[PDB]
Amino acid sequence: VLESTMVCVDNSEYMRNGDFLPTRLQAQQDAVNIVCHSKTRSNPENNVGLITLANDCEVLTTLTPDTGRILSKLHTVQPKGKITFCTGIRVAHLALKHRQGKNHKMRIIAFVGSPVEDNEKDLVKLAKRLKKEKVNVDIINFGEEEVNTEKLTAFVNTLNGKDGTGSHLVTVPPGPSLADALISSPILA
Amino acid sequence: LTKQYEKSENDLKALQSVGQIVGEVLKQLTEEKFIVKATNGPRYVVGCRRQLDKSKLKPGTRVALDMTTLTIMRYLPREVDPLVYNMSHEDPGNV
Amino acid sequence: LAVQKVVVHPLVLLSVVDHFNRIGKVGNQKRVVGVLLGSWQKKVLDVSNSFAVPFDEDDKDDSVWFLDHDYLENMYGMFKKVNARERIVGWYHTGPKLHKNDIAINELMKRYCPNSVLVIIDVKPKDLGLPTEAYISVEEVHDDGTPTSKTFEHVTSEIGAEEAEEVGVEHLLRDIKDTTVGTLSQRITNQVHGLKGLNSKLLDIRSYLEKVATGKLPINHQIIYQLQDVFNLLPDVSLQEFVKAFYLKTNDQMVVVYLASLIRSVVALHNLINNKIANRDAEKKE
Amino acid sequence: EFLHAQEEVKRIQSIPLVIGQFLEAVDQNTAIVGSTTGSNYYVRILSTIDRELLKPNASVALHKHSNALV
Amino acid sequence: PAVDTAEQVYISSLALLKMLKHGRAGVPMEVMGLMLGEFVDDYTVRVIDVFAMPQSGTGVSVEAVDPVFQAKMLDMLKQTGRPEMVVGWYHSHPGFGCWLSGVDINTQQSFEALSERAVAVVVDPIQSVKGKVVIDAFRLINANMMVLGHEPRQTTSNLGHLNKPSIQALIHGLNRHYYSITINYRKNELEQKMLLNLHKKSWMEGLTLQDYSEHCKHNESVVKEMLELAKNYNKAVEEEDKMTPEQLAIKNVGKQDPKRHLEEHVDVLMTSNIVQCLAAMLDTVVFKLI
Ligand SMILES: [Zn+2]
Repeated sequence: VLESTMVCVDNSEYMRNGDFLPTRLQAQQDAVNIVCHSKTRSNPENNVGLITLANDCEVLTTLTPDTGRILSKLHTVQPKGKITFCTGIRVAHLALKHRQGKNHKMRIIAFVGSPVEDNEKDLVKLAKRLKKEKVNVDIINFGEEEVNTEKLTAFVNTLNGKDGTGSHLVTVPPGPSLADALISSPILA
Repeated sequence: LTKQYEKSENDLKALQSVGQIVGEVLKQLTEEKFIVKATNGPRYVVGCRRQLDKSKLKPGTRVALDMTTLTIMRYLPREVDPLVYNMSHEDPGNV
Repeated sequence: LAVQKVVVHPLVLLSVVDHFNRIGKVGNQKRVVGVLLGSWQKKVLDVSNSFAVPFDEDDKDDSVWFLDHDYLENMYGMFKKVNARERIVGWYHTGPKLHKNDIAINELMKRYCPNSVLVIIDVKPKDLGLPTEAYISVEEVHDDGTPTSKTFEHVTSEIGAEEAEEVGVEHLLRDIKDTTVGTLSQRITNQVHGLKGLNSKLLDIRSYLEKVATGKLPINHQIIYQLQDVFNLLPDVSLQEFVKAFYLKTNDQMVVVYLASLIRSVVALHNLINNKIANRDAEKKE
Repeated sequence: EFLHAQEEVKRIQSIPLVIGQFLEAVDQNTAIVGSTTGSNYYVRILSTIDRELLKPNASVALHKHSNALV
Repeated sequence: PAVDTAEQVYISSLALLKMLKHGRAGVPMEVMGLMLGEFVDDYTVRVIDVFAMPQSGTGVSVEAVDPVFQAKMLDMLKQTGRPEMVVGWYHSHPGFGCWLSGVDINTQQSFEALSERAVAVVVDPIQSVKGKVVIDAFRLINANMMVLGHEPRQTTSNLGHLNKPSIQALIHGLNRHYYSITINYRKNELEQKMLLNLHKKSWMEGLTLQDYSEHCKHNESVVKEMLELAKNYNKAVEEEDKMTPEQLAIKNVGKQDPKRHLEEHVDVLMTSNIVQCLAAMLDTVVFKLI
């Protein structure tokens, strides 16, 4: 569909772990290379931009009808700092409000690979704000899902409300590659 | 031929250009006002292009002026007289 | 520092006012942020053009803010193509005062221009001060042992116009700008504006000290150090030496005024002589 | 409006201007000037020109069209 | 539906400065750009903003409009609150009046095919002086309609004939191949107050006292100048008594007037000393130790 997506890639210290072959930083790079490529063929006008989820969020590349520039930026992304998921979505939502074409639909792709260190009340109120602007954030709960499975559960349930599968909370258990589970996930469907 | 089109297209761009009056700078009045004299003609109070250096426009420097506005377009080296050119490029005969 | 003075042209002011108006039309905005373009001459900046860039900030958190830097690069190539001599020299924002996240935005701006200059252009028509307040990011090395931080150092700002830019401004200000007032009246109005400007500056310091006294803000110990120098520099005009020198200098200028007035009166008498001769000659032939 | 009229008459001095030689002042507003084109013209003088600078053999800038002393 | 002579083109304060700045910097190239705005009605054309097209190469003439530059500039301006269509084009005529040449007529026809109400604005940054900018808005006259015996536009008002056409423009096809649209300027209180800050001196300068050493030397030098001028002024009074009314002014050509210079020296000295005295007196109480 004619929608504009932003990938909230994570470069926290936990991205050096080898839980996903070969590295969580390298595994997520293949994940972006496939999900970003999927959004290109769904609609040639689709917009994809990169936002880093380091200690302080940094928009590496805004929305663009280009794929190659996304990966070149991800090549230089090094593991550093702690995740800040609260500000990552808002800074990604802010770029969504200033997209190339306002007829595009809201969509945010988050790579949560470090625990979200916030209260449930703040995470819930973030979902309500995104539901106000019809923003759907797609999150893969890889990495530390053993402790994020509850905080993110309130995130998607509040955003999706009671009807409509606007956002998905696909959670890949550790294994060969999280990208191999993405093509079967509803994110790429 | 692809090269034939390039040469033909180069002529079309070259046709749109207009010749420039050749003069000589006499004195710079202000930062944007110059006194120039035509090679064979009157002296004018003319302006100069912003992009030009304005430091190489010393008095006596040969300049090219726009035909309409007489604005200085560029500074040229000292003109070589064609008779003087033929003097230098004259074959002695390998004697 | 690296900048001695920033010259902001009237085109930038109109562009910033228009930029704030058009985006402010669609949605209420705390401020709008753009990119300043200009040339460098010795150590005085020459901000001459500007373009708008997408920008948004959450009011609650200063950390959340987005600036479309890809738009910033794309628009620069536009202006560089038209005018190659205008390079990125900083950014602007129309917020009435500085923001906490300005030092963060400058870092994003610093990578395109290492000596980036932030100029705050107040859209609201302030009565006394210039609408522009130029700042530069510097490393304030504290002597209290606190770690060095990035602070904005104020750079003197002046509104100057290009010859053609001045031509358009006088066309737009033709009716309201009153040039009939003489030079002497203009200088006295400058002195009145100087008194008003000094008074406003002094009230700002007094307001700051009032809040410090009641505990609204703590003691800075750099302002208080600066304030002691300000009051120490206050000259004693009651000294006999200064009074005699002031009297001696005042009388020196008075005689020159007296001489000029003496010359003026007789020259005026000469004009009256010519007028009466012309009037008498005109009526004699008629 | 007198100041505006004084300001707006200066467009007669816009470059390019042909350079002449001041020869003789016939009256206040008219004079004889020798243009560098080789022709002597009886033209008008702009009222905002300092007549103390109109010395003999003084180079003067003339209007490129009307040859007026500007 | 003949267009009306009372049609007006409204150019904003920002638009006028951009063409003046772009036109002057491009002297003498006929630097062109596009005018953004809105056709409010059949009688008004608003120019909210303009932007300058790049010069492809050398040549003092209007080049072809670059479509990629225009489209992607228009697209990127729409992002920052400028969703304004192109209402015409502007280009500079550095010193030779505001009119349309043969190339300009062809360029305008390209805009006329797309938008029938496109306006060709010509700006003269060289002939423009303070308080009076040499500008004009042109739209082409169709040869088919005028040849058969039809006026290019209807005149239902006096508005369009208030400005007398210049002879330079009439020479170059005015009222024959194109007509002039009267240009009015849209100025608001906000932008007008903002432009008033130009050359506004700082509050520090008003209370700042001039150096007394240079002030006294300037007092010294100018008073010494009046010593010679007064001596020459006496001669001028006797000379003009015995001197014919035909040489009241001719004899003043090429010779300095002592009376005129005496007034200038007096006027210069009176403001120099009065301001210095008043500033010194104001600073005496404003900056006081007590
Ligand atoms: Zn033209």
